[PDB]
Amino acid sequence: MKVRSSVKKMCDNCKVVRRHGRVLVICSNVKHKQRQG
Amino acid sequence: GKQPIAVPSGVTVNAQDGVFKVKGPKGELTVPYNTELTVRQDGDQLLVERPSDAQKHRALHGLTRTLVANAVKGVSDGYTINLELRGVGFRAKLTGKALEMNIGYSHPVIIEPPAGVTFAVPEPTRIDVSGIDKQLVGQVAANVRKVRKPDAYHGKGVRFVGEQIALKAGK
Amino acid sequence: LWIQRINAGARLHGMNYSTFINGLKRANIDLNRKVLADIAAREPEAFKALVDASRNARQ
Amino acid sequence: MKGILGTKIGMTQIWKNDRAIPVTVVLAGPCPIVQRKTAQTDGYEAVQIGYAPKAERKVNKPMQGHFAKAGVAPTRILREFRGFAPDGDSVNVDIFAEGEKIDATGTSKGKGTQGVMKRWNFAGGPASHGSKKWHRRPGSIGQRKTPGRVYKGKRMAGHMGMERVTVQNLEVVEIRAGENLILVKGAIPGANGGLVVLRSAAKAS
Amino acid sequence: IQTGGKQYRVSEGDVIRVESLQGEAGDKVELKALFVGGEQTVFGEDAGKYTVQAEVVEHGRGKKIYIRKYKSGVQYRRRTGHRQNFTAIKILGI
Amino acid sequence: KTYIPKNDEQNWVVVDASGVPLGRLATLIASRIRGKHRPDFTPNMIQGDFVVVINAAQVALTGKKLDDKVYTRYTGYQGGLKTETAREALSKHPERVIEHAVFGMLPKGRQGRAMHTRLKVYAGETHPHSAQKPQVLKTQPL
RNA sequence: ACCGCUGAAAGCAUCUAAGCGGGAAGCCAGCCCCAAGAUGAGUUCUCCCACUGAGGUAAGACUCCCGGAAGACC
RNA sequence: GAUGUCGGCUCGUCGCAUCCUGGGGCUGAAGAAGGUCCCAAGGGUUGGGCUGUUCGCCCAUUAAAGCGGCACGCGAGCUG
RNA sequence: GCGAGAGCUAACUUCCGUAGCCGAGAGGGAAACAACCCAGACCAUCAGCUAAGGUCCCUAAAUGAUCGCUCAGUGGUUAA
Ligand SMILES: [Mg+2]
Ligand SMILES: [Mg+2]
Ligand SMILES: [Mg+2]
Ligand SMILES: [Mg+2]
Ligand SMILES: [Mg+2]
Ligand SMILES: [Mg+2]
Ligand SMILES: [Mg+2]
Ligand SMILES: [Mg+2]
Ligand SMILES: [Mg+2]
Ligand SMILES: [Mg+2]
Ligand SMILES: [Mg+2]
Ligand SMILES: [Mg+2]
Ligand SMILES: [Mg+2]
Ligand SMILES: [Mg+2]
Ligand SMILES: [Mg+2]
Ligand SMILES: [Mg+2]
Ligand SMILES: [Mg+2]
Ligand SMILES: [Mg+2]
Ligand code: NA
Ligand code: NA
Ligand code: NA
Ligand code: NA
Ligand code: NA
Ligand code: NA
Repeated sequence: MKVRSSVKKMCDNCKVVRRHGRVLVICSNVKHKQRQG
Repeated sequence: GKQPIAVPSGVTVNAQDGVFKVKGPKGELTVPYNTELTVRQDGDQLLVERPSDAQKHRALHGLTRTLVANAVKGVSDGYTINLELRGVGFRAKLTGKALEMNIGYSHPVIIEPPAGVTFAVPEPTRIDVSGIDKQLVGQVAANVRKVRKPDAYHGKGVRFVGEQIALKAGK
Repeated sequence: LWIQRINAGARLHGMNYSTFINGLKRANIDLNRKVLADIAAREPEAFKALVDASRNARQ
Repeated sequence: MKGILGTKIGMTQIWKNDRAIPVTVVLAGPCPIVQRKTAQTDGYEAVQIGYAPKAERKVNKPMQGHFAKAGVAPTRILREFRGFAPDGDSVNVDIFAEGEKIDATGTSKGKGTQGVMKRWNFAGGPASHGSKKWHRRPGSIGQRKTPGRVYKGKRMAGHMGMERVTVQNLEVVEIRAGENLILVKGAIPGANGGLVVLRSAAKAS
Repeated sequence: IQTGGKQYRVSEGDVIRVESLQGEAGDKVELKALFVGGEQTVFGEDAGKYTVQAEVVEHGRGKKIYIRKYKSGVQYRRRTGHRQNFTAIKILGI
Repeated sequence: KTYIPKNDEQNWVVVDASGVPLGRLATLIASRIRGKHRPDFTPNMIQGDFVVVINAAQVALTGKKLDDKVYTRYTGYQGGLKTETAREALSKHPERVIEHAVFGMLPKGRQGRAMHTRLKVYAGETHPHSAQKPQVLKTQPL
C-alpha cells in the first residue's frame, strides 16, 4: 500500500474507485494498490 | 438500466408504505427502499420506474431492481455458497448447527451462525453455507474465508470452489 | 428599546418590524414612529388597528 | 459482591504445607443487617450492615429508632454493599472459603504532613556539593513566562495517609468459624484495631 | 418629541421646547396623529379633524448640567455650564 | 417615560422537539427565554416565559452527527485530559445536548445564567409531563 | 491504517453513494481514589414537634476534662 | 531608573516528523531475521570511562537506549 | 496603495517619489486592533433619514424573494 499524492494509471487493469471521500485504485496486481490516504 | 423482472407465482410482493414486504414458501423477507422511487407489479411481472433521469434516480433504480430480484430468487430457490478447505491437515466438524474450524491453529475455531443461516458439511474438506437472505449468507461465508487467507505460496484456507489463486512461489 | 418592543407587537399578529414600519411609509397617513412602542405596550387594541392598517397599505 | 466488616488484629507466622506464609488476622464479628436498600424503594440495590456493638445509653434516640426497624441491637458501625442480599445476618462462614481471593480495604495509617521525598518519592538534592536545599525541598514547579502558573493536581508537600485503600487478590489461608476469625496472606492497610472491609473478588484473574 | 405634543392626553401640563410667544395662556393649536378620545382609535391624516388646544404655563429654565470633556495623554480637559430652556403647556383640547 | 416592569407574567410553555432540527429549536427556545414578546419589554429583569423541552432524545440533525459535531467538555487542568465526545456519543446524557446548545445563545452576564434556570429539558414523551403541574400550554416551532 | 460482504452510475468491474461487518498498547466504559458549594445544592432510615410576649425549651450538639496507631493549629 | 548568561542537578508537562512495544499494506516477504510505508503518543526510553560541556566517541547491556518544544523550560529551587 | 532601488519579487526590512490617514482625530464598521473602510465631535433632547457594514441567537435590523451551485463543515490557512 504505497501512499502517493499523485495516483495515476500504470497499466490496463487499474480501476479508480471513489469511496468515502478518499481516492483508491483496485487492480488484479497487488503492487498497483496506490492510495492518496 | 434494468427493467425485466422475473416474478413467479410462489412470491408475494407487498408495496405498503416504505416497508416492502415479500412473502414466500422459504420464509417471509422484508426489504426497505425509498419512497420517491416508484415501484409496483404492472400486470404479471414487476416494473421499476424512476422519477428523474440523471444519476440520483438511476443508481438507486439498478440497486432496487437488483435487491428485489434477490429477494425473489431467495424465497423461490434460496442461496447457497460452496467453500473449500484446501491445504494439509485442514478439516471442519459440525456441532449441532455450528461450524467447527480446524486449520493450523492451536485451538479450533468455533463459528456460530446468526438467525436464518445454516452450515453443512457433506465432506470433511468442503464447507456449505445455506440461507434465505443472500446478503447474510455472503457475510457469514465471508467470515469463514476471513479465518485463513490463501497464502501466495500454496493457497490454503478457504476458497470458492474453483478459485484461481496464483502462487508467487518463494524459491 | 422602542424597536425591540415594536417588532414584538408586530409579531403578535402575523407581521414584523420591517413590514410594519414599511407599511407606514407607503402611507403618509401614519407617521407616529416615535412613542409607538408605548402604544404597543399600553394600548393593544390601538396597535392592532395600526397593524391592520399597515397590512392594508401594502398588498 | 459479597463482603463483611472486621477488625485488623495483627500479622503472624503460619506454615502451610512446607512454606512460611505471612498472615494478617482479622476479626469478622457477626454483622447484622440493619437496612435493605431495594432499588424500587430507594434507587439502587444494596444492604446495610453493622459491626461493633454499642451501649444503648450511648445511642441517639434517632439511631435507636433506626435500629428498631429491623430490631437487632444498637451497633457502632454501619456500611453498605452490592448484590449482597441473603437472609438472617452476616457471618463469614458460607461467605468466604479458604482459597478464595478477596479485596481487603481499609483506612491507612496517616503520616500527617510529609515532604515530597516521603510523599511522592521525589529525590531531593545533593548533601555535600554545597547547598541549602539538602534532603527535600523540590526543584522547580513549572516553566517560565509561559503558563506562569503551576499545574492543578500536582506533586507537593501534603497530608500523607488516612486514605481509603483497597488491596486486591489476597488469599484466604484459614477460616475459624465460631471464633469469627479469618487469616489473610499478606498485609492489609490501616492499623491494628482498624476497621477493615473484606469484599468478594471484584475483577479477578 | 420634536415639537407639538399630539396624542390623547387628559388635561395634563407637560414641558417641551420653547414656544416663541412669551407670556401666558397663549392659545397653542397642535395637529394630532393618534388618540383614544372616547375609546375611538383614529390614525393619521384623519386625525386632522381634531386639534389640541394648550395654554402656556411658565417659561422655566432647564436643570443645571456641567459639560465635561477629556482626552487622555494629550491634556485637553474642558468644563462648561449648560441649561437648555423650555416652557410648560397645559393640555386642554378636543 | 416608557412602561414600568411587572411580574404577573410566568407562562409555562412546552416545546416539542421531535424531528425538529437543533437550530430552529435552539434559537426559538433561547429567544422565548430572553423575551419573545416581552411583557413590559424591559431588559433589566427576566420576563421570559418558562420553557419545557420534551423528547430531545429524538432531535434531528443533518449528516454530521457522528462526525464534525464534537461537543468539547474540558477540565480544570486538561493535562492531556482534554475530553471530547461525538454528538451521538451523547446518548449518555441527551438533555445535555439541547440544554448546552441553548445556554450558548444567551448572555454571559449574571442575569444570563439566572435565565438558564428557566430552561427545562426532559428526554421522553409522557414522563416529562409529570414534571408539569402549572400551565402546560404547548407551542410548536413552525 | 487496513481488510471484506451485498451492490449502481461504466445493462462489466468496484469495501460505497443507500446499508452492514471485522479490526490497534490509542478513545469511551471497565479497575483504585475523590466527588452535592452537581447554589439545577440529590436519595433513603430515624428522632423531637405543633410553645411564649426575642427569649425558657425538645431532639441534638458544643464548651470543659482525660486521652488517641488523628494531628502544625484547627 | 536591569528580560540574570552556558552546562549540570531537581522537578515536570506537551508536539509527533514514532527509538521500543500495538494494529496494517507492500517485498527482490519460503521459515526465522529484516527492508519500506501507513495508522497509533498509553506507558516506557539503563548504568559507567574521558570532557565544563550541550554534542560525540568508547565499556557493558537493553524491547528500546527517539527527536524536539516550553524565555536553547526550570538560579525569589540548588550548584558555579 | 501605486511607481523604483537595496534585500531571497523575504521582513511590522531599509531608502527615495506620490496620495491618504495616524502624529495632535472622537464617533460607526472590521470580535478584540494607530494605519484599512465610512466619516472630521459648538452645546442640549426618551425625535427622524442614511454611509461603511449587516438583518437566526448572544446586539439593532426580512430563519426575505427568484433562478443556480456545493455532501464539503468547504466557507472557517497555501502550491506544484
Ligand atoms: Mg539523597
Ligand atoms: Mg525563575
Ligand atoms: Mg496566563
Ligand atoms: Mg522597573
Ligand atoms: Mg526587576
Ligand atoms: Mg502519524
Ligand atoms: Mg517473516
Ligand atoms: Mg574528570
Ligand atoms: Mg535560540
Ligand atoms: Mg535557559
Ligand atoms: Mg566558574
Ligand atoms: Mg518601516
Ligand atoms: Mg510628536
Ligand atoms: Mg466594538
Ligand atoms: Mg431609517
Ligand atoms: Mg447599502
Ligand atoms: Mg434581533
Ligand atoms: Mg477549514
Ligand atoms: Na510519551
Ligand atoms: Na549513557
Ligand atoms: Na525532553
Ligand atoms: Na534568596
Ligand atoms: Na489629521
Ligand atoms: Na481582525
